[PDB]
Amino acid sequence: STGSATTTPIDSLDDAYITPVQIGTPAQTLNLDFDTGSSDLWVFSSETTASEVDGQTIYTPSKSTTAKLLSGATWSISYGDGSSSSGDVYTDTVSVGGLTVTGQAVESAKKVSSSFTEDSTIDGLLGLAFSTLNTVSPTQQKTFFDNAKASLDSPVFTADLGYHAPGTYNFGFIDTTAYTGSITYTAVSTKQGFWEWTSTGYAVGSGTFKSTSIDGIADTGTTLLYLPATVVSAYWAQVSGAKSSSSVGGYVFPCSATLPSFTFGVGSARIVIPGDYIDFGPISTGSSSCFGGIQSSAGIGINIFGDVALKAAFVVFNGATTPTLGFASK
Repeated sequence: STGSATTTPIDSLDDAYITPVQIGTPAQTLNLDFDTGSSDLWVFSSETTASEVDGQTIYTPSKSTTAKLLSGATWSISYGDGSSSSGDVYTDTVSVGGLTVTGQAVESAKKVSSSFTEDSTIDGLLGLAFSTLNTVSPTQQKTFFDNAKASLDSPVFTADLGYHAPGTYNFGFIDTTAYTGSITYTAVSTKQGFWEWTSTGYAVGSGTFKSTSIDGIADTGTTLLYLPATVVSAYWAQVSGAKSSSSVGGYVFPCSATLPSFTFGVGSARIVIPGDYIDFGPISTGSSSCFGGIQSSAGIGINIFGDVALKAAFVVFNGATTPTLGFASK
């Protein structure tokens, strides 16, 4: 089997991407944030504290003839940005782009933190990291991908995120028309539960490539590109007037700037992030200080190849016995 679904930016900045997901019988369609940096499929629901729901579409398990309470199971998750959610668990039928999994753990939110409530466009998350990170207790549950794998034509999914435009998540096949040149594959460590890999270096603008190993995670559920302070300083030093602002929480730059590109290495291959992808607009409405799309990972504890990086590429998440990651230009 295969599946193919369009993923759409939530706003004019590409802060996140949502993908329609069918849950239950009859189908209830929710728009979920596909997140290769976590491993829980959770939704706003009829159980979510009413004051914490503001415009989201909710899953109502009592209206699904295939929903079953997973007795005794609870979940609770905290994300890299400090947001959180928690609740109980149902199993139900879940379909993405025509690919159906029966018995999928659907984690129903009883509580969500403020940045979920305030994001009316995100109805929940669909985790695509390794199932070892799943938070369900006392019996850990499998991701949608893990459940689908055996049925897939090939045990892969691909992320093709757009720049200020829709893109595609495919399951079970590699669309050879969706990228240019060849796909370069690189080793993955699953030891921390993430799609963790090592970039071979970087360049700023038309500058020379610096060969240096940068361990990080491929994370569709994080907006920005978080890299070591040395790398980030080298990037922003090429933008007149750019500076790190403790008050704002990272590098800002004059909105009148033209940003240089940023290249990262995948083996001997190179992925180029155009300068415009690194512009996240005014820090507040009407400000001439703009927020940068490349930020320091210092104090995160890991480097993160978030959407800024991934949307410059066609990315293969290869879930074979020994997982790997592939990147192609597009």
